[PDB]
Amino acid sequence: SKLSGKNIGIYFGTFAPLHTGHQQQIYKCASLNDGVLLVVSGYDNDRGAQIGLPLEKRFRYLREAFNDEENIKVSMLNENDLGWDEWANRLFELIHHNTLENDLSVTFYVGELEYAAELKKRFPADGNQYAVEIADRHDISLSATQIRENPQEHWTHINRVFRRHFSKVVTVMGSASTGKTTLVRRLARSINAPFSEEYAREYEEAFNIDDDELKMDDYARMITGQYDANSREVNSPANQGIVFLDTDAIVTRVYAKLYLPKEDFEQLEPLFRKTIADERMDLILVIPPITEYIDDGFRHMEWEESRHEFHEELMRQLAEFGLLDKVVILDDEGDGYLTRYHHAIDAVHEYTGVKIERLSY
Ligand SMILES: NC(=O)c1ccc[n+]([C@@H]2O[C@H](COP(=O)(O)O)[C@@H](O)[C@H]2O)c1
Ligand SMILES: [Mg+2]
Ligand SMILES: [Mg+2]
Repeated sequence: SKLSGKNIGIYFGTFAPLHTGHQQQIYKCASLNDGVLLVVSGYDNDRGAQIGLPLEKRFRYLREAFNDEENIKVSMLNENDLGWDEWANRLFELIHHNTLENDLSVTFYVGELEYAAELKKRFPADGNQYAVEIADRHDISLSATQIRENPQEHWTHINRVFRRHFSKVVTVMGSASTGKTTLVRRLARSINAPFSEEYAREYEEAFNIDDDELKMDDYARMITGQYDANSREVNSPANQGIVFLDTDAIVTRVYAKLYLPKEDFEQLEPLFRKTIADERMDLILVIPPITEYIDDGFRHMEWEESRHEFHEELMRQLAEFGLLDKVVILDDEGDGYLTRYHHAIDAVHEYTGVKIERLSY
């Protein structure tokens, strides 16, 4: 799993994120050399680490993004503890370890004049021919900066592996037979967005059990099962920058506190914590209890009638996890906004920046 050929090229980047600018250059470099070593640099709290893409995560995403290439290897250049001399020691250590042959024609592709200048001073006498080539990376670096500043605006250019991280997430929460499913569908269809289904609905249909028949192990199953489903939408190739999620672990954790014995709830507690902590939410739409009884079709037999009891615990728990600043309650139909959906789609506009057409003048 090392790089073959004589003419090999070295390409640098912080890749925060990798985008079609880098890629278009990287593939050009691959057509001119027998092989290419991508070198990701980073240090704690760097520009990428401050948006949640530390060097390690960026390196793994790169390996995944180029898992397909016979002649492209991804390598890590750890710039912690730096003083150019030791930096170059590591860089040529990378080259030596990740190459197969001797008598190489190595071409560095560098974008800053300081780097090329300090690199030319330090070619070691190891049988290789070294050249440093300058590249105008202004447009690539500006693009990566624009992407971090507003990912939704430059979404199509973000490499798909990195899109996993930059997605806005809207989660709809509320007791059943309150309209969530109609709401999630219409919100997501408004902006050509993907959406998830309430997993408890699908679990209860596939396993043919009612709300009162759920035991602890069923809740356990619904936690990881709803998360997988939401994670599947977050990472969908249909995602354009915003996804909508029909409930999450908090919802399930509200039902579980309300209906499980204390001991059985105490036992799901670690899985609840781990799952809820892994949930990135940007906007939380809460549908409050109302005397409506929507019933899109399927009836949660028991998760009705005590809607206020559910809504109080739900708000209790949303506070417990410090999420209230992301929360918007759709308290309409007797409050203002025209409909529950008008309020919601406008909140989607406030929190994600997407344009929404008005119906009237
Ligand atoms: N289920 C959810 O609400 C939710 C929200 C955000 C991310 N995720 C998942 O967790 C991961 C987040 O990765 P980062 O650590 O890069 O943010 C993603 O791969 C995604 O699939 C899940
Ligand atoms: Mg991924
Ligand atoms: Mg508690």
